[PDB]
Amino acid sequence: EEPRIGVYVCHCGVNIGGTVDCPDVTEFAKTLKNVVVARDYKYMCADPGQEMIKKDIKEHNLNRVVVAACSPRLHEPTFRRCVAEAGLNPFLFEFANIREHCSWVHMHEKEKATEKAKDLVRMAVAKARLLEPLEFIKVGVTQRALVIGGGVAGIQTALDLGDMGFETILVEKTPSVGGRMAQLDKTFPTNDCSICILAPKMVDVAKHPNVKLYAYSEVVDVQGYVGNFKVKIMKKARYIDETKCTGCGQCSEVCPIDVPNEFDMGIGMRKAIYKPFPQAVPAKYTIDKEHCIECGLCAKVCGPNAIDFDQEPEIIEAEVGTIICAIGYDAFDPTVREEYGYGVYDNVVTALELERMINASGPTGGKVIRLSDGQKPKRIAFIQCVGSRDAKVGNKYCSNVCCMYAMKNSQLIKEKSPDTEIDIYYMDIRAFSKGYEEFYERSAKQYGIKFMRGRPSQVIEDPETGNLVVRAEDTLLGEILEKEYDLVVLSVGMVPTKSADEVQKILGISRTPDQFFMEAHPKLRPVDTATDGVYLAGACQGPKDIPASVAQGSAAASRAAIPLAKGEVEVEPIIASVDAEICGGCGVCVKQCPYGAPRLVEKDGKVVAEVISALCKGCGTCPAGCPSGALEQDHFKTIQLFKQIEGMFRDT
Amino acid sequence: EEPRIGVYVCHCGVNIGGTVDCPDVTEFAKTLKNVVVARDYKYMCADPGQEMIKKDIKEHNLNRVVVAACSPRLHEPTFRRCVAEAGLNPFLFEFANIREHCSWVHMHEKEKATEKAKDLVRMAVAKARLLEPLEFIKVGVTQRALVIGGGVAGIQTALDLGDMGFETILVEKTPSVGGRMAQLDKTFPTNDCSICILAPKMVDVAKHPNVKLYAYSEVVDVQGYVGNFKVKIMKKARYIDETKCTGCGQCSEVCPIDVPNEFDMGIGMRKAIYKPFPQAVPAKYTIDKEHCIECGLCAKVCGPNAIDFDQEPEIIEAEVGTIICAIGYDAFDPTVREEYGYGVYDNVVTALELERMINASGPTGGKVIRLSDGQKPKRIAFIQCVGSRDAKVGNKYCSNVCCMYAMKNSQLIKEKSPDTEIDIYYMDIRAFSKGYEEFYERSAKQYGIKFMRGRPSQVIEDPETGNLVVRAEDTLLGEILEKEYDLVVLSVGMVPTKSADEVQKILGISRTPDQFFMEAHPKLRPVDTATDGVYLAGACQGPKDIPASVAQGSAAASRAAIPLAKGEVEVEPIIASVDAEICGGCGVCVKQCPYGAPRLVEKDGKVVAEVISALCKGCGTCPAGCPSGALEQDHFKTIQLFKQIEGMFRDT
Ligand SMILES: Cc1cc2nc3c(=O)[nH]c(=O)nc-3n(C[C@H](O)[C@H](O)[C@H](O)COP(=O)(O)OP(=O)(O)OC[C@H]3O[C@@H](n4cnc5c(N)ncnc54)[C@H](O)[C@@H]3O)c2cc1C
Ligand SMILES: Cc1cc2nc3c(=O)[nH]c(=O)nc-3n(C[C@H](O)[C@H](O)[C@H](O)COP(=O)(O)OP(=O)(O)OC[C@H]3O[C@@H](n4cnc5c(N)ncnc54)[C@H](O)[C@@H]3O)c2cc1C
Ligand code: SF4
Ligand code: SF4
Ligand code: SF4
Ligand code: SF4
Ligand code: SF4
Ligand code: SF4
Ligand code: SF4
Ligand code: SF4
Ligand code: SF4
Ligand code: SF4
Ligand code: SF4
Ligand code: SF4
Ligand SMILES: [Fe+3]
Repeated sequence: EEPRIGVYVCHCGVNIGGTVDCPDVTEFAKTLKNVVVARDYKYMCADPGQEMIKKDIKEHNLNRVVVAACSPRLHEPTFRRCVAEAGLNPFLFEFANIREHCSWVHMHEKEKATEKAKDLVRMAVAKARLLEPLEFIKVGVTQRALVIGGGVAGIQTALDLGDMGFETILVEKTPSVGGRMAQLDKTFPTNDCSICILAPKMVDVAKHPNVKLYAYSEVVDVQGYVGNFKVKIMKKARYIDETKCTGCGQCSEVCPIDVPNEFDMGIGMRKAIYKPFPQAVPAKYTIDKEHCIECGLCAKVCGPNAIDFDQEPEIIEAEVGTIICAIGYDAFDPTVREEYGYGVYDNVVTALELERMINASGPTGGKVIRLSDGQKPKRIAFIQCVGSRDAKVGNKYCSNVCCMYAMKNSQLIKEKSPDTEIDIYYMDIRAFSKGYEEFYERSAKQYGIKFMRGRPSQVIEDPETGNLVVRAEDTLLGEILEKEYDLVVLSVGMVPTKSADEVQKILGISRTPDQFFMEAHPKLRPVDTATDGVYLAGACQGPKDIPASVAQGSAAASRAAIPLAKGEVEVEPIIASVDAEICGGCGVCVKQCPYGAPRLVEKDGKVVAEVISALCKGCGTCPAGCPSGALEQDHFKTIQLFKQIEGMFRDT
Repeated sequence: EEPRIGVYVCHCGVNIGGTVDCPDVTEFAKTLKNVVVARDYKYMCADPGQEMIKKDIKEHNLNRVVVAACSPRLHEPTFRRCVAEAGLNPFLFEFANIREHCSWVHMHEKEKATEKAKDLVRMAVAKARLLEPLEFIKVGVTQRALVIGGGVAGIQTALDLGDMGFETILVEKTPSVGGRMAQLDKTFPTNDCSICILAPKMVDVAKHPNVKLYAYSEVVDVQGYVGNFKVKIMKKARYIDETKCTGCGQCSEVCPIDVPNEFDMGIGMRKAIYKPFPQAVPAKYTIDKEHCIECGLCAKVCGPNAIDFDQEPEIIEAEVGTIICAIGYDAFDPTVREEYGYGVYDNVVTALELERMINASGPTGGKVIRLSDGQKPKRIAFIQCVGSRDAKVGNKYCSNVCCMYAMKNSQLIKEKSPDTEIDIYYMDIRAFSKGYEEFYERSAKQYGIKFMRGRPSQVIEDPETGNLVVRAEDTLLGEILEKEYDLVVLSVGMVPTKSADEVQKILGISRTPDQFFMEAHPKLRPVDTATDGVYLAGACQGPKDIPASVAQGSAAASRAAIPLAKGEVEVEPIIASVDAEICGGCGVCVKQCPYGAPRLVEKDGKVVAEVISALCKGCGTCPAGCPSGALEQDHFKTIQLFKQIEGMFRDT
């Protein structure tokens, strides 16, 4: 049968129509071979727009549909479901991107944008003619979830999925769950003890009947697709018998190697054999082989003889249906902003280091003290937006929680020592959520915390006393201030965690300009990724506070529970297949596939290649490399792409 | 059985110990009758502290445990689980608050604070002796959910629950779903049309096999408890047969009565027979009997003969297990800030009215025009924080979205008319989330939008031209500005919706100081309420944007899916019960219960009262009002409270 194409040009209100002359593109589409219906509408994805396509498919007997509008990455599934409801196979639908790829980037070149939209429509129509009906492949869903990261976001996802009755696996990189929330003393805007409220959730997730906790473990490999993921978890060796470990801590006293305690942000010193924090879950000790000298002094003191250097990491193979990435964030390193002197001046600290100094279980015993002489500071300055809203460090985003934690920690210091003078150097006070503006009012009115509108130019240390001078313009007075302080606290921003690169490659997910993980859509899908079966939750998706991370943890559980609850999902049949009559078994395709899908086999007395359909992810590398043309990727066949290329210059 | 009490005095590091002499309180606890074990520890909620109680329950055969520490509102579940793990019934545990109620508020009166701690311990020990072992009530869960409000948040909850396989009911007050998002033209920070994200979701929810949509309907009654709610939905009469209606709108072109369109904020004119907006769902019409003259002109053009003036509202009785409140918000009415002249000056508009003016399907055809002469403004001023961060109007909170929508609408006006001059009068620019700070940078750098740091004192109209003058101090220059504008846009804040009072009474939920709905906990249960089985999602819980409302919608689906998935939930046994041997059926208790749990019945030939256990919420009002003493609330019995009162002055 000959193609009967329906072309739809969206205006997207004025997003497309305001730059591209949609009525003119619609008239041009009609001049193309096989195009029998062409219409322009304000919103093609809206009810009237979708009903218009369906009605035309039936009335004009269309076997191809072209929608010139937004990106397929946003509404391709939406229009595929729309055409399928009218009886048209979803793979006979073609998208032409004239918004993100045209109207939004050629706003001052309307005529050339209109001509580009015509060519993009002709290219879409050209490929559409040779598109073929493909059967959406129905695949089963393994009734099991995987959560990567055991912070407040990850713990919430696992608890929600576990409570729903779904088997869940929670992998935590460090020896304990809890994340950065465990490092905080209190939490704004209620000033609740962070661990005193998080600990119950850590306890709950550790003994949940539907949650398998793998602490001090890392996901080293993920293979497959939605509902059929095959994951490899490396249970790292603590070199201490897990079951015989009491958690008393007497073998550390003899260890001669001092390692900076990561949990205390480098202020504290721990041994090669240790426990992250006193309320850690699971409560067990670990040996760090990156700094261990293997002298065996700890083993002599240890009664249980739990210490075993011959311990080997275990690779656990698990099958899951959905994966939730909740690996969190890291604090920005302010060494780069040299004018502030971090790493040079002893009394210049970050806010996360202050959290630890303020924390009762911290290295200073909950006492805020100068690192140069151990004395309590009488005057403190907070410097906002350090590593945020700054093009010089490549971080042009708002870290979201720094205004609030600076005001919170200032209240905690005033509670401990009311005589302390505290000044906050800011640009904008961002107290945007429930009880936040009130917290800001309270900080000034009740605690006497002072606010200076002006981003400091530099910090100068007095080498004789260790005191610091903050140079900044009080923009509200139009005068330069040069106030002296005993301690300067840099309100550092949030950056993706160090392991984010490793996790990105394993899950096959993208990043946003801020370097955090990319959600499928900022409003249509805040916790989904463009990779089916992979979701996000917490700070790893972008800078945010606890309730936002907790809500995202719950949102991810719901979204990841949909495929599990359904028990069946549909996958794109854009896979490679070999034409046995043309393949002479050259073997070029075999090594090109990273999944090992194409394999040489015997057929009709001779050798030929054959693709294991289930192992093909549909990249199109082996068909591109096939020298005989026997290998072809459905939906991206060479002939289809060839006509698309012709479509840019002429009607084919 | 004789009470064997274990008393534990927490130091909370120095939070309690630094004011209260804990060792002295422990010595005093030992002098009380039945106290077998008394110990003081740094952190009672920590692993060593919890294990110390468990070990003592076993080794000293305790049948009562008293913990003198912080608030039960913080660690009551924690210590309940701790004692239950040692075999002790959780209702034989008593909490004494010596931190929030003593050490933290009597810091300068240590001696009196220690004597207060001793009395609080004696009061706890006194009640503890008469505490009894109790068991939780297990109840079934109806496999069905109810969502109130069909905005982006409510639609997301219903779609997620439906996709999970749970039957869901979505009740929408107005004739169409979509909410305030439907009124917006574009949406920050992507500047997508609001329709781009919302319409497909509206279409999906309207034809979902697991979602029953009741548009133009309201919940009039809710009875029961978690997993056993009995709801009454009033399907308001549209006076049109929905199944016969096509939604063509031939009727609207004939109707002679003009009613102000509520959807366009009074700026638009609709007919008696109307459709809220062109992309409305369901695509059906509605007759407003408040303004219909019943001429029957619309019925003559209606082909399928759907119009029926004899339509009566239907009361639908439905049984649900969980309820999600997503009723949204209303825009603040700026008439009260009289210095700005809203409702007095024709060219002073709200931001929500501007959304309708800018919208292509709006009353002005997407043209921003002055309401005094219909001309397009060349100079526009945006006034931030109108009805927010203001004690004079009783709204001391940040409305969260006004900074971003002002910058977004300014970008949109610049796109339609680049010659337009736009100034934004602000205090703090709150662009706190992903891509928000970048959107703010873009507004100034790309669109040339100007920012004036200064909250305007007043707006003065020129009665002769209709132009407005904005009086404000440019705080960054220390000079007073008196710039003239063609249009002044008030960036109005968010307030709870008008129906919020009705919904609050029906669901039995609380409100936070901002008047929005109260979540169970700000940090860990952001979408739950203290009322089991009732959840929140969207702007009705607090001012927030679409990404946050969508994530909350998904978070609520997950949380509301837990009881449904479990199929069984537990209810607290701290309920009222009647002692049949003492009750002579006086009937005083019956009308005191707002849930109607206590009921009169015939037993052994005589009248006696009986409480329906599942219906009791545990307030203790009817036992307090019982004149015979037959009615008692377990855990708060009169004898228990009597001993507690004695405990303040003496032992026992
Ligand atoms: C100084 C400061 C003060 C703050 N104060 C407050 C406050 O008062 N109130 C508030 O609400 N918020 C505050 N915040 C924000 C708060 O820290 C975050 O909201 C919160 O930690 C988010 O939790 P998360 O689970 O998403 O990530 P995280 O807390 O960082 O946890 C991530 C977890 O994943 C693990 N992980 C990382 N990589 C891997 C991997 N490859 N495999 C397995 N596991 C991995 C980590 O070890 C960690 O346990 C503050 C932030 C800072 C920096
Ligand atoms: C001028 C303006 C511009 C904005 N611009 C943006 C933007 O660009 N980007 C962005 O992200 N956010 C923006 N916002 C915020 C955005 O409007 C909200 O985030 C969003 O509408 C919240 O969705 P919701 O469902 O929670 O509330 P709503 O949109 O208000 O939905 C509530 C729904 O419940 C229904 N309802 C009410 N009462 C009852 C009842 N008793 N029974 C049944 N149903 C009921 C209502 O009719 C309504 O349909 C803007 C807000 C304003 C005022
Ligand atoms: S390794 Fe031995 S000494 Fe160290 S905590 Fe474990 S049991 Fe105690
Ligand atoms: S063997 Fe390793 S952990 Fe043990 S004492 Fe020596 S360096 Fe420390
Ligand atoms: S939240 Fe406050 S301190 Fe943090 S980057 Fe944004 S404006 Fe700066
Ligand atoms: S590359 Fe082409 S010809 Fe060679 S073995 Fe593979 S399918 Fe056959
Ligand atoms: S197209 Fe070829 S190389 Fe790519 S995943 Fe499929 S079989 Fe492997
Ligand atoms: S039990 Fe309460 S008072 Fe004692 S350490 Fe814990 S939080 Fe602080
Ligand atoms: S989202 Fe796509 S189809 Fe919908 S109105 Fe915007 S451009 Fe058109
Ligand atoms: S009531 Fe009749 S005329 Fe009006 S839209 Fe419905 S079908 Fe058309
Ligand atoms: S009968 Fe009512 S709805 Fe119909 S045209 Fe007359 S006023 Fe309008
Ligand atoms: S978001 Fe902006 S305009 Fe709105 S109340 Fe907060 S600071 Fe004021
Ligand atoms: S008030 Fe007391 S005595 Fe009277 S009916 Fe109720 S339980 Fe019986
Ligand atoms: S104690 Fe309160 S809720 Fe319970 S039966 Fe009596 S009045 Fe009703
Ligand atoms: Fe505690």
